[PDB]
Amino acid sequence: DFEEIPEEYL
Amino acid sequence: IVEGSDAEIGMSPWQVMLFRKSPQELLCGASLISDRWVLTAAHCLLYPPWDKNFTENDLLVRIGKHSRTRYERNIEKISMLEKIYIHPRYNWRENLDRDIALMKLKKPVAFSDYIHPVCLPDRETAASLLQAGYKGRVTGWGNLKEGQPSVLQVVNLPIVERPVCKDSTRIRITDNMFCAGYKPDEGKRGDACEGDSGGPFVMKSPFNNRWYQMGIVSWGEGCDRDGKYGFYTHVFRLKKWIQKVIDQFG
Amino acid sequence: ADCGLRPLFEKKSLEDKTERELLESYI
Ligand SMILES: N=C(N)c1ccc(CNC(=O)[C@@H]2CCCN2C(=O)CNC2CCCCCCC2)cc1
Ligand code: NA
Ligand code: NA
Repeated sequence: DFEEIPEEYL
Repeated sequence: IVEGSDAEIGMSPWQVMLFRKSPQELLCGASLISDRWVLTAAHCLLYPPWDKNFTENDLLVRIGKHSRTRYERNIEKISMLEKIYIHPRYNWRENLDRDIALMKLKKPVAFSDYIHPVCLPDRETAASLLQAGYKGRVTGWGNLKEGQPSVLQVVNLPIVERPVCKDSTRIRITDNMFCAGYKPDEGKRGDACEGDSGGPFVMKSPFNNRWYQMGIVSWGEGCDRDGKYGFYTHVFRLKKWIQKVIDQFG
Repeated sequence: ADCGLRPLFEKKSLEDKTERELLESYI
């Protein structure tokens, strides 16, 4: 369901 | 939230999303009370019956959000936990008494049109506004029905007289709790549901037009059932513990 | 200090669509 959070936040 | 409405943009700038890293998923509601401190329900981090006990590293904070699933580029800020503080006498074994917790952020978040802390009440604000029939507002990205919303939902609900609260349930209710909701006699309806947990029950002071967090979304039996009501942690009652933790861990 | 005042509402003196409902309940 959830869009990709930036991996910078891990 | 059931029988609620989409939030306006900038409506709940203190609304916070508890998000799981892996699998990436909404965990709970929560709220911004300072540029480094978020307020939530203890059961969001610790509920042994459901093998629930999160560590700081397992989680992320998402402030300034409106869309549930989207990564709101240039709007939301996503933060990390430096330490979790749970109320020492949170009662998860019986009735979720003192369902309250603090989360301290790694670095401060920056305030914006979409990001701003809510106030915590003074004894006098609470005495003034925590009255049967006065209404508060609950917000969250939880279940629409006892399904998933696209954006933040909002409902206004009247606070309910303690006897009624107690008479609605077999659970031992406490002074660290209040219930809210319409009666089945009142016509309108609406409630918090699964996923709204840790979200804020807020009221606007008619004395200084500021917004005050009076409750935390804690439990209920089903969602929006006739003659059932939402129960919320009484934030003022545990306020001494809140300032202690904050006073003790800067 | 600045708590509870929303940049997009109170700070600009705009009212959201249902906040009057709370007010009118503070009977
Ligand atoms: N206002 C509502 N309708 C509402 C309903 C549910 C929730 C979410 N919270 C929950 O689901 C909580 C967390 C752990 C077990 N919960 C329950 O709601 C479990 N059911 C009962 C309720 C009474 C107190 C605790 C003892 C066990 C039996 C939040 C809000
Ligand atoms: Na009862
Ligand atoms: Na109900």
